[PDB]
Amino acid sequence: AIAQLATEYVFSDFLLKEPTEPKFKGLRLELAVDKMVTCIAVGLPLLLISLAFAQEISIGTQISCFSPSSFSWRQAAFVDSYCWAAVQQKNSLQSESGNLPLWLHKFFPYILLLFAILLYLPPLFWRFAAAPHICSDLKFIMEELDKVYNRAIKAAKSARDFKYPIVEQYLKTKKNSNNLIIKYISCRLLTLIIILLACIYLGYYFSLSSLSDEFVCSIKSGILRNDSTVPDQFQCKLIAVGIFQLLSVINLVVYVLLAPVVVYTLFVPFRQKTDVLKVYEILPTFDVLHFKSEGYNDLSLYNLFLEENISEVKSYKCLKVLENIKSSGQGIDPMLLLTNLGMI
Amino acid sequence: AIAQLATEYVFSDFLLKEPTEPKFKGLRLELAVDKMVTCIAVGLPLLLISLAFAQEISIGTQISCFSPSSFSWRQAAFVDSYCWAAVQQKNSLQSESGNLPLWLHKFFPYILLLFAILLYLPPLFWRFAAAPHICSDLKFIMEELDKVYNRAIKAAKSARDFKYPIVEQYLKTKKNSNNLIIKYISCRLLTLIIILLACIYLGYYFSLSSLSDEFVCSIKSGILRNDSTVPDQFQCKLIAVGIFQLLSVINLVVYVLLAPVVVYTLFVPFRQKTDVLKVYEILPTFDVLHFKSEGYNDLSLYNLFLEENISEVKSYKCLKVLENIKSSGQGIDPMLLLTNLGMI
Amino acid sequence: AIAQLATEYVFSDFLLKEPTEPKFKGLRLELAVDKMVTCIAVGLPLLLISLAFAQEISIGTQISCFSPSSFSWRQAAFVDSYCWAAVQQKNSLQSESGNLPLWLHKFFPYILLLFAILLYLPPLFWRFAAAPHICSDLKFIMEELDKVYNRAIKAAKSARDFKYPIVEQYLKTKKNSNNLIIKYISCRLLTLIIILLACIYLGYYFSLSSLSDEFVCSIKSGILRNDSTVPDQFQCKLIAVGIFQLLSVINLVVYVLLAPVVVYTLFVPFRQKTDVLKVYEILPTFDVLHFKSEGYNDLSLYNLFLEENISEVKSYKCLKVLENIKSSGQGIDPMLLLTNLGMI
Amino acid sequence: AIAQLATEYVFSDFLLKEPTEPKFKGLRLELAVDKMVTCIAVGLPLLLISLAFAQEISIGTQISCFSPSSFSWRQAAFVDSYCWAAVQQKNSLQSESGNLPLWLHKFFPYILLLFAILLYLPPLFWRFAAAPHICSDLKFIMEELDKVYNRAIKAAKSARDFKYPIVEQYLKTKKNSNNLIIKYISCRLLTLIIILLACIYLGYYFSLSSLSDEFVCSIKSGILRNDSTVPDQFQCKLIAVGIFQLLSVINLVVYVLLAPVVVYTLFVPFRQKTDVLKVYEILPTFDVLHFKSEGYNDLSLYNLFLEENISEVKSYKCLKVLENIKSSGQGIDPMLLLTNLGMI
Ligand SMILES: CC(C)CCC[C@@H](C)[C@H]1CC[C@H]2[C@@H]3CC=C4C[C@@H](O)CC[C@]4(C)[C@H]3CC[C@]12C
Ligand SMILES: CC(C)CCC[C@@H](C)[C@H]1CC[C@H]2[C@@H]3CC=C4C[C@@H](O)CC[C@]4(C)[C@H]3CC[C@]12C
Ligand SMILES: CC(C)CCC[C@@H](C)[C@H]1CC[C@H]2[C@@H]3CC=C4C[C@@H](O)CC[C@]4(C)[C@H]3CC[C@]12C
Ligand SMILES: CC(C)CCC[C@@H](C)[C@H]1CC[C@H]2[C@@H]3CC=C4C[C@@H](O)CC[C@]4(C)[C@H]3CC[C@]12C
Ligand SMILES: CC(C)CCC[C@@H](C)[C@H]1CC[C@H]2[C@@H]3CC=C4C[C@@H](O)CC[C@]4(C)[C@H]3CC[C@]12C
Ligand SMILES: CC(C)CCC[C@@H](C)[C@H]1CC[C@H]2[C@@H]3CC=C4C[C@@H](O)CC[C@]4(C)[C@H]3CC[C@]12C
Ligand SMILES: CC(C)CCC[C@@H](C)[C@H]1CC[C@H]2[C@@H]3CC=C4C[C@@H](O)CC[C@]4(C)[C@H]3CC[C@]12C
Ligand SMILES: CC(C)CCC[C@@H](C)[C@H]1CC[C@H]2[C@@H]3CC=C4C[C@@H](O)CC[C@]4(C)[C@H]3CC[C@]12C
Ligand SMILES: *[C@@H]1O[C@H](CO)[C@@H](O)[C@H](O)[C@H]1NC(C)=O
Ligand SMILES: *[C@@H]1O[C@H](CO)[C@@H](O)[C@H](O)[C@H]1NC(C)=O
Ligand SMILES: *[C@@H]1O[C@H](CO)[C@@H](O)[C@H](O)[C@H]1NC(C)=O
Ligand SMILES: *[C@@H]1O[C@H](CO)[C@@H](O)[C@H](O)[C@H]1NC(C)=O
Repeated sequence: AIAQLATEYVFSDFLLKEPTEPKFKGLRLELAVDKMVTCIAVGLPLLLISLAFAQEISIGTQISCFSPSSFSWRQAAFVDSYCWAAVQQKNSLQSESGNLPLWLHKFFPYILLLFAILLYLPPLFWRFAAAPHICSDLKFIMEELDKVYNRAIKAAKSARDFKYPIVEQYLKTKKNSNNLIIKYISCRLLTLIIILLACIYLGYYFSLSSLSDEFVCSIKSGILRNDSTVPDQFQCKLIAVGIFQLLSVINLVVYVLLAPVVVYTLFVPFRQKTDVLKVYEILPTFDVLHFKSEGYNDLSLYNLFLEENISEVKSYKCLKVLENIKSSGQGIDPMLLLTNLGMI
Repeated sequence: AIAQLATEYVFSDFLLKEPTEPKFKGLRLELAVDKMVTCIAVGLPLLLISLAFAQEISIGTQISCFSPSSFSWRQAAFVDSYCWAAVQQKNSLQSESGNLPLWLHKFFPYILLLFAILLYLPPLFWRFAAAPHICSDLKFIMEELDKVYNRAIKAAKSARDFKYPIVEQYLKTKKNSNNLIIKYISCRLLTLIIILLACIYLGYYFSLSSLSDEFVCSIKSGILRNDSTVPDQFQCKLIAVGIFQLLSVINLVVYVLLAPVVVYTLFVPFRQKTDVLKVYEILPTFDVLHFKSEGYNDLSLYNLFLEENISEVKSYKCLKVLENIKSSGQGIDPMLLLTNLGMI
Repeated sequence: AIAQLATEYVFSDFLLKEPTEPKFKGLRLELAVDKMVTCIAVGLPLLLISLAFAQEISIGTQISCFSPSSFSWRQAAFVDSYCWAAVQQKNSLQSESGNLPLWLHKFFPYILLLFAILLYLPPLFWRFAAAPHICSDLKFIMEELDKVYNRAIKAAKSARDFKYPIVEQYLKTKKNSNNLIIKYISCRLLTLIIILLACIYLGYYFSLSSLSDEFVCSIKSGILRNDSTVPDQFQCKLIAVGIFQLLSVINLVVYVLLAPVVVYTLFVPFRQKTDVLKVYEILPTFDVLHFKSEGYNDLSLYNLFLEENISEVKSYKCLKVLENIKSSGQGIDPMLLLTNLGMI
Repeated sequence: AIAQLATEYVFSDFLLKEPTEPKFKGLRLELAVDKMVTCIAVGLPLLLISLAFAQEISIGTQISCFSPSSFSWRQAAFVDSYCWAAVQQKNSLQSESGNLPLWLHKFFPYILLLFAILLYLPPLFWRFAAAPHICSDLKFIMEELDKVYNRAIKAAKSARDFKYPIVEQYLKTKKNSNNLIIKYISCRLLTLIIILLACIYLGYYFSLSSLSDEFVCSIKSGILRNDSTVPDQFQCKLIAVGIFQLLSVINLVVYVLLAPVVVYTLFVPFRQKTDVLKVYEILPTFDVLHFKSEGYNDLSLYNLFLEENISEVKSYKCLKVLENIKSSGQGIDPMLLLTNLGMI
């Protein structure tokens, strides 16, 4: 039913499932905006496919040819099925709009499924190629941040009663390499191109005259070519073509609204803001150097992933509340850190 | 069946599922009134869609055109399907009420699903954008309250046998920022606007003459335009239109009753009452300062979320019972706190 | 099938599911009588809806109009569907009993579902508004009782080898407030009113002549108004109306039997008997004062909830067996308590 | 399918599910004979309902009226559905056996479901009212038996290298109260009465002439009353009536065989034999006094429940093997108990 389809595709965790494995425990591995874009671009065409053939919206068979009254039920069924299979056969049918509109009307669900698959492909390539590496690197970075926070609080407590910036060096090295950012931009660009092509196709499909679904059909090949009792042609109409056009314009609207989001996603350096690591600069055990901005490198992408999935880090949360309290400046950062006692 | 739909949509945890993740363990992340509003506004139109096409209420096909007796079964089926697809084609049909009523009668399930999706969108935006931040902040606040309660009871026990207000400073800082409250008000306002538009549409749909479902249909395009055996027109009726109107007025009543709730929700500062933190003011380790009221800021929203999901805090429950006992004034707050022995 | 519906709605845990959350572990949060009343009042109309359209009891379509023999199958189907949709349209049909009986016959499942939803609403309001508070308070009370029992047995063992009545003070304070009892009485009263209205409706529906299901139908609007081959009217009958009346009288009987139960529930103070706390009065560490009776206050409701869900408390069970043994008076209460050794 | 129904209702744990809660861990809370009686009396009529309308045994529709050849398919369908709905309407039909046989033939599944529900009601009342109390009491009794066994074995080991009969006093007190036994006897008696009424109904249904399923039907009310082309009456037959009678006699046989079991159950004191507590009399720490027999009191019912669900007690099992070995008398009870070393 329509409501069942809605529950499956919008109100359920459709493509929102976290990786089912212990390797990525709590790691999104995909930005929220990218996940939203993929979920829409994939589950919208599927939802429209399901809707267009819902038991309520669908009168019945997808084509009716209006055989003569003399024709029996199965003769008329032969006519309808023959014309359905003959939309491909150009000789059999003669339609003013041509044969491409008939092909599109017959295979619209296939085309929507193709677009959905093509849009799901780049996210899958990301999750299967560049996701494990960033997952491992980000897990190491979070562990290093937790360890340095613990060491700093232990030092503060000892004072009240190595020291090498490994994480900073690793981030600096990431500043050079750009394979991950190149893959990310390539997959986003392919998604954008697929969306644009889908918009072109949907606009063309919705621009039809709405009468191209009606085509003339001739069961006059073979032994029936010179038969007399059979009329030379029939009036066939492809039902649900109006529904297809409505859903196609809906998908076109959604995709044109979505494309600016993908374009904004492509410009990762601009998105790289609100320095996540700036909060850690007040730790004595952490060097006061952010050095993450203004670069078409994997460093900006790692900064984005950190700003996305750093809320799970207790040390980061503690430092963030310390920073927020520092806005008033009533107290002192080391005193607040010592009082917090948030090692684990 | 009707009962199955009821069990799925009203008697089950439809959209009442808690976040399936360890990050939010026991945190609602959504006020009870907001959750009720979203659940109604989403699962009502879906329930009505399912009901309108239930196997019992539905006589059968959604349109019957009453072809002549001479017409065969599949000729009549062609007529019915053609008219179903031709509700869009204005030339084919001539109805007194126009063609918009026919469009609405055909696509009412789609319109209800659209309203449900549009009403579910703002809650989803909230849960995916502003929910993680408030979850982390509120978890930190609850942990700080538990820790300060434990410290105060330990101090009392030591007396019987830092001290910095970090949580108060954090709340004071939240008094300034307003991004969360702005997002909350924006999503509530969008929900209200969607509800009002849905009410307008449902009132218009229910105001129809009830005879607009009957339209005249002409299969007279193409080779059949000059055919003689076919009548110039047919009498088609869209079945289930009365059911659609009944369910639409039901949804209109529900939404007009719900809109005052959304308006009351928009006025969060008025809702900010029954100070949750007032109970903690009797703790020696906690400063006697509430400072949370009369502000279009995130502080009021945080106060609401606390008053919602603070019952899970053992320290808060203990302080609440101490406060309630203090109404008589027979005993002493520190003595009762020491006797309680409710560290964990 | 009928047996499947029975298993789902009477032999299964339909609305008998305990709260699926760790917050309420073993707490009913709903009295047994109230749960029985809600389960009946909700799952009876749903069961009757399912039964009335069971594949065995149902001959087939819900209306047959007996078109002339000259009419084709789909002409007759058009007639039947038109009349089904025209039960609303007063002009189309002319029935002796009127049009309200036809509306009721068509929408009886909707009306039963409406009554079920309206009866499920007050229980849901209770469980979502007043259940968390009573759950927290009752959990605290049980924990306090366990702690005082442990302290008393420890004192007795020490003798053989604070002391403040916090729980008693909390109960005394609950004696004043009445918001929970007011909500309980309001929800019970609304349930009673809904049940009475349902009884009125079912009595009216069952009082019909049983021939109102037969109505005269006229497909004579539009181009067919002046058509000659079509008869001026048809004889239509709404099938399953007898089944609807039978099930409606069954529901009426059940609801009239149930209403006295709801009225008895409304009088909570009378139900407040068999003092649960009287057993704890023999503990040296517990003050000898019950002070819970004869009040339209939340104290009586809390006493009811205690008498309901106190069997899970080992200390209460031990004190109950001590009390029962004290009926003979052969031994001594402190000696029996010491011998029991039931700390945990 | 038939085999699926069999698997669900006889070969599966239909109504044999243990209470899904930690409160009753391993406690039957229902005697084996009572559970068997309830399972049969409930799942037999449901199984017969399912069988009577199985896709294999069922030819098709439940009534066929044999309309004239001139009648079209949907005219005949109208006739059949009209007569199906008119079995209630006495004026419409004229049958030699009357109208009650037709009512019974139409609503036999409803009557079987009613009997199943009425037979399931007393067991449900028991499980929801008197089951928690007996569960708590019996758990306490088993814990006391385990503790006294442990104390006795510890004393024996100490000798080789309070003392109050709390459980005996509790059982003696149970000797007085009779509310549980009264409820048990009342529910068993209601089950017996329901079974007898079901037997009466099934005997009456099976005693029919087998031709009462054939009734004369007249679609001659309304505009068709004076119509000429329609015959004055039709020959309608209610299919599956023979299957209903066969299954009804099967259920009658099962219920008459079952009723003696219920009568034997009612006489609980006679069932109270094979003293379970007699084995514990050899323990030095346990007083040598059974005092459980010859009483219409809850003590006999508790003895039955003990004899039912005491096999789970390791101490009871050890004492039972000691008793069995004592039949030969080769050894000594205290020596065997010391050698067993079965504390836990
Ligand atoms: C997904 C991508 C590939 C879709 C590409 C656009 C498709 C949908 C449409 C839009 C415009 C279309 C073209 C419009 C006009 C003509 C001229 C005609 O004589 C042959 C077909 C041809 C050449 C069409 C082929 C298909 C076409 C290119
Ligand atoms: C992503 C955005 C830009 C998509 C917007 C949809 C645009 C591309 C659509 C809307 C209407 C469409 C046109 C409608 C009709 C025709 C005439 C046909 O003989 C060739 C294709 C052509 C010229 C279409 C090309 C694509 C088109 C211009
Ligand atoms: C969800 C929102 C967009 C719904 C907006 C209201 C819709 C349902 C209805 C209510 C009143 C309607 C209008 C009423 C009157 C007219 C004048 C007519 O000559 C053209 C259509 C037009 C202009 C209608 C368009 C659709 C309309 C605006
Ligand atoms: C949220 C609340 C205010 C909704 C209440 C429903 C209101 C808006 C509905 C109920 C009846 C409706 C009117 C019914 C009939 C017409 C005539 C038509 O030619 C234009 C629209 C118009 C004028 C409708 C406008 C909207 C309307 C006034
Ligand atoms: C659930 C509640 C609202 C149901 C209320 C009772 C319903 C079922 C029935 C019972 C008696 C009925 C009334 C009986 C008589 C008349 C007089 C007639 O000229 C108009 C309808 C009217 C006024 C009926 C309206 C509907 C009615 C009130
Ligand atoms: C909860 C209890 C009291 C419900 C008992 C059912 C009662 C209320 C039912 C049973 C028969 C019913 C009556 C049957 C017939 C008519 C005639 C009609 O023109 C007006 C309604 C009226 C007068 C009904 C009113 C309600 C009624 C009296
Ligand atoms: C479950 C219980 C209520 C069933 C009771 C027995 C039912 C099945 C049957 C068995 C015998 C039957 C009775 C036999 C004879 C007559 C005399 C006739 O002129 C009216 C019906 C009446 C009075 C029957 C009513 C229904 C009846 C009582
Ligand atoms: C539990 C045991 C005793 C049930 C045995 C079934 C008995 C009660 C059945 C079997 C045959 C039945 C009888 C068959 C026929 C008739 C004639 C009818 O006009 C009145 C009922 C009457 C007289 C039935 C009464 C009940 C009956 C005697
Ligand atoms: C049909 O008859 C025509 C007559 O002109 C002939 O040319 C043609 O070959 C025939 N077709 C078949 C399939 O026999
Ligand atoms: C139908 O016949 C008419 C006669 O006036 C002619 O004008 C029209 O073109 C014909 N239509 C078709 C589709 O051949
Ligand atoms: C039907 O014919 C009658 C003849 O009196 C006329 O009044 C009426 O307008 C016609 N109806 C239609 C819909 O053409
Ligand atoms: C049918 O015709 C008879 C002729 O005697 C008449 O008495 C009766 O009222 C008519 N019935 C209807 C429903 O018009």
